[PDB]
Amino acid sequence: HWGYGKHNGPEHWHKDFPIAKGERQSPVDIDTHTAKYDPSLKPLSVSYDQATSLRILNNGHAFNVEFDDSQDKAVLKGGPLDGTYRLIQFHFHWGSLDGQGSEHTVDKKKYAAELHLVHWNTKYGDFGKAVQQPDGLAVLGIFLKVGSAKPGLQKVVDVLDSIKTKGKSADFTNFDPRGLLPESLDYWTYPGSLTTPPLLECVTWIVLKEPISVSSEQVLKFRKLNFNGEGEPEELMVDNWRPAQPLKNRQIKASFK
Ligand SMILES: Cc1cccc([N+](=O)[O-])c1
Ligand SMILES: [Zn+2]
Repeated sequence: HWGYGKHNGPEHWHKDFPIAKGERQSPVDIDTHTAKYDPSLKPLSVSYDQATSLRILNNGHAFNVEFDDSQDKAVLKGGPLDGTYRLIQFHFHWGSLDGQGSEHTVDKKKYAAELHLVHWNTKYGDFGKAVQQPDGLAVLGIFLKVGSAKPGLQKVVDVLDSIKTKGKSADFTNFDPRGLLPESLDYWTYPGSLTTPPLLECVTWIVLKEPISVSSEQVLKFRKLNFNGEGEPEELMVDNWRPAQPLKNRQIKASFK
């Protein structure tokens, strides 16, 4: 099945998921010189004070930190969005080396990693219904650069030994995702897709301009994870990023001058 090797990576996905060659695929390169400032965009409203993390899972593609999304406890609103979007999970994409790992790029620059906070539109009732709608999801994307440690990331890093291989989970309560945000909420936005199969064109992307800093040590721990299951040949979970896709007939809008 699909993955990030030579034989099963991004360049193969279209055979099982033809929407891979669609009109609104993600990620994309963000050309900062052609993204136009849109004064009509609102500030983003990130309301995570009541968030309830539950569990962390290695799904064989990344690790997901999952939240209780049975009520409006951690929500994203404002920005480019109409309505209310509930946080379901976050996860990262990262590289084998610090010079690659992000999915979005900025003037062709690749960051060491990218965080995706995934939210679904409450008007559709559940996640599975939301991903069938063009405005079903809002994903907040945050770039990671290597420098100073991110203190708020360390709780995640330190549990990763317990979910080394595909299908392992661990309890992961009381984690505050506010500790993963940069200072500024300035953003770019465009309409796109999930970046993994099934590649559904259901996402309003909100990509923050300001990266967070993580330490080399932190990212090194991500790279100790495995794609494989327990007692299978070890294949390090690295380079779990889809490259930039054609922008096609889209505009990327900036919230800031
Ligand atoms: C399959 C799946 C599920 C949730 C989120 C994403 N995504 O952001 O690519 C993909
Ligand atoms: Zn992602």
